[PDB]
Amino acid sequence: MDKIKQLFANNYSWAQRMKEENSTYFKELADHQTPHYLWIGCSDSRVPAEKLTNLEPGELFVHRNVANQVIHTDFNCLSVVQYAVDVLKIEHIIICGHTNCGGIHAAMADKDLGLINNWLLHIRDIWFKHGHLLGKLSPEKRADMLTKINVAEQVYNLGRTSIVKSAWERGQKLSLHGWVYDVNDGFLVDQGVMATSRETLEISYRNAIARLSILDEENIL
Amino acid sequence: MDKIKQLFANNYSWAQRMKEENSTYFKELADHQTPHYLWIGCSDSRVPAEKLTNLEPGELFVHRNVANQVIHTDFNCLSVVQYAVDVLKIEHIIICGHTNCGGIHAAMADKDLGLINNWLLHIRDIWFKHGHLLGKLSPEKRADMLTKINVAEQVYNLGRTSIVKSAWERGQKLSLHGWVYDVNDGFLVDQGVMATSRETLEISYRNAIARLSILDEENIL
Amino acid sequence: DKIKQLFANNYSWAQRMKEENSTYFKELADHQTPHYLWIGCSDSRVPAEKLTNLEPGELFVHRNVANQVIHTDFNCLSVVQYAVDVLKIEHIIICGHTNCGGIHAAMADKDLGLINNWLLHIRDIWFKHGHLLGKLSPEKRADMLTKINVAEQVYNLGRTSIVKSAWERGQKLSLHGWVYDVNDGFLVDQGVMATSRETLEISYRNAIARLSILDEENIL
Amino acid sequence: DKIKQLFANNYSWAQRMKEENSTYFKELADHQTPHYLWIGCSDSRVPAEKLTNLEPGELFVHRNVANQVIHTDFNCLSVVQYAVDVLKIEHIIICGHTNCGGIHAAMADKDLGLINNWLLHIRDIWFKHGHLLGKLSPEKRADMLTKINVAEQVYNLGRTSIVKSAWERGQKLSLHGWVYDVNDGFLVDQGVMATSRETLEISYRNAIARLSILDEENIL
Ligand SMILES: [Co+2]
Ligand SMILES: [Co+2]
Ligand SMILES: [Co+2]
Ligand SMILES: [Co+2]
Repeated sequence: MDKIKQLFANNYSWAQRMKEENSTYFKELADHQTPHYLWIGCSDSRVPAEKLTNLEPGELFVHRNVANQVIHTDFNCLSVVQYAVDVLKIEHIIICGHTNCGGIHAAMADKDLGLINNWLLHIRDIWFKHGHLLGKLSPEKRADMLTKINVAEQVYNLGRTSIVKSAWERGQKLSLHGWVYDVNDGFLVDQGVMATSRETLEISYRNAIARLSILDEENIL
Repeated sequence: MDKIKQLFANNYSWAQRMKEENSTYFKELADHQTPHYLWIGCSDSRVPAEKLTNLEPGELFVHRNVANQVIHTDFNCLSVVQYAVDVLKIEHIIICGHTNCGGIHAAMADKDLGLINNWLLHIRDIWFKHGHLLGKLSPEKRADMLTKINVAEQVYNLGRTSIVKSAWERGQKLSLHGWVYDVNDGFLVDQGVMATSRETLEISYRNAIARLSILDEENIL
Repeated sequence: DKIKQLFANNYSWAQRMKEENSTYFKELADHQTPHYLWIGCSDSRVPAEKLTNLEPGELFVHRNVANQVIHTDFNCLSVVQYAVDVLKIEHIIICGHTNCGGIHAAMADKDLGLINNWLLHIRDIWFKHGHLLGKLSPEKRADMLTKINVAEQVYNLGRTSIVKSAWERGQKLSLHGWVYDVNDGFLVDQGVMATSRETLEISYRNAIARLSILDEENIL
Repeated sequence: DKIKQLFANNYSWAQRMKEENSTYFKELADHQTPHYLWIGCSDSRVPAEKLTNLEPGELFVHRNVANQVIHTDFNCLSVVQYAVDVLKIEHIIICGHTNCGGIHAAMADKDLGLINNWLLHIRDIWFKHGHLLGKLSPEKRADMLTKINVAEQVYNLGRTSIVKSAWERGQKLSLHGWVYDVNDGFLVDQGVMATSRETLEISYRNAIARLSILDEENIL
């Protein structure tokens, strides 16, 4: 209103300032025609992907949804992956989770929020998968563990899609990554699930969970 | 590989450089706990939303999919909207399209791409909706018109979801926007579909199409 | 109580069968793989087995509100890819019905909740033919929409990557769109019938054109 | 040819009915609104009408591969919200079947295409019970998975916002999970039966525990 009019003014000021400087930005960008990374992050979008990775303009192909999920039967996410992998021939897909995630917390609370709750049931199913692990943890540290287990689970989901299986069976080079950053520092931490094939997917996911299962005593009660 | 290791180095360099400067960035961000805008853009993600709008960190709630679609029965997009509107109480949803869009072009070509084609059928259905308009145009200008008609159609879809209808029937303040930017300049151009209610949705969408239907003769053959 | 009735009915039926030495279950298992995919409405007014008098297990069945093949519905598309790629079914039939609650719900202004999102595809279809349906007597609209809806769903299925790929590799696959009137149960072809991309384009445009000729008793 | 057969059968059937002055269509229309939602498998080995001997139009029906209620499937959730919110159906039944191709497909290593994504939910379910199913003789696994799958689907439906909201507002809604053996057609309750969140939690955990006791003839 005031806000939208501002936004257009902000934008104009920027775009025009880019003209009055014949700015290479839109030239540099158009030369990176095709992205090299598919980035699956959360709609929370706290610290922008472009800022975490400092990749140049147009390098990232991006999907965001609530709590950075790759649901087995989500047409939306799968289309993005199939297009990225089969059409764009992208060789890295990054799933990025983040701490203090609204979806993670909502998946965890009892409030019935409406339609989103259904979306969040998959995180709840995951929470239950590692219920022993998570109840062996401090209530105020659970959201953070769950965020990481989530990322690891989402990578495992990604690597089980028929799109990714079929890209690997057919020879394509494709690596899967699962990372989290603390919103207070923005350090990307690899969660351990990294696959370039079906066998490394399974070995890698089992190892990551095993690794997540050794608790620092500053996490236990 | 080399690329991923680089990314982590880039990221480390950034995050650490943010420490050695006790940088307010992550403090400022955490004070914008809740977003004020839902931004539905394309996974192409050419010019980042944060750069178009120059909004401060954490202000945007973001969804991206191929060709910035709001499909009536997409659980993924709808969850993002229902969460944004009902939980986050966001009062502006922006659908942003962009020129030279990979999905737009793919929707337009005959190549069978696999799974993504199904996703793109909705754009094809739209292309057919304005077939008279678009065949009354220069072949090299069609993708650009289709990009804009798309945005306008997606806003019209958004404003017809039960989530948005029900937010309006129940008194909530919610405005819908549909914009495109040229990837060569980044000027956000409003496409005319702007609604704050069901009646302004319909009036606004009819007017936008009517307006799109008057051609400059530098667009006609 | 309602459930107790249903277990009882079920027991009476399945025992009536065991003690009779019923060849039914035996005969059902000798038909391991179906030959038709039938995509119908959840209203399911008269069952596909009654309409088609097919041998048990010949039908692979998907039902959803108003018998849609929505471009991006994982569920129906999963059913289709499995019937086509895996089960090698060579006939997919979409079958509407008159007096379809799904069709009536799509046209009413009422705000019903989540199902309205599902039915917005129908509304998009009603708009594409708003001229025709608008040249028509409003009380006859639902029945025309029932039929147009079926024709669009066949056009939709014919355009799925799954069907196109089945056709590009020589697989024999044909698509059908039928409606039956709930008052007599007769299966009426709606004219869209495809065995290929080209035949899909032609009968579709043909079906619509033939649907768009209104009887002057209904014309506005 | 296969289609000509089906129109012929259909004509013979619906005419047999008209000339007989069949009370069937009349009686069908006096049952405008169904009372059960039935979520079944597309394999559709024996039809819900045969299993339940219900009066025509009592069943509102959704079928998909392996009878799933997937948390985020618009299609099934559209069927459920419409049966529950709009049609006021007070019974939702999920019904598995033994010798389910969907269940067999989920367990096989084979890469079948898009349908494998659909079946990954089943695999997640198989893993959740991999201990139990792993304590079990491999050739008996599919039948146990058929039954566990049904129990998880009821647990899934019981957790949808739609069912929870129907329960939070006092609406009478109960959920059922049944399996029938394709060799005899008997409807067997799998123990998860819910009329509320609390009863959902208890019978679910109860059903699994009772499913997890293996007959020593099958124990590893
Ligand atoms: Co988040
Ligand atoms: Co684009
Ligand atoms: Co119907
Ligand atoms: Co089955």
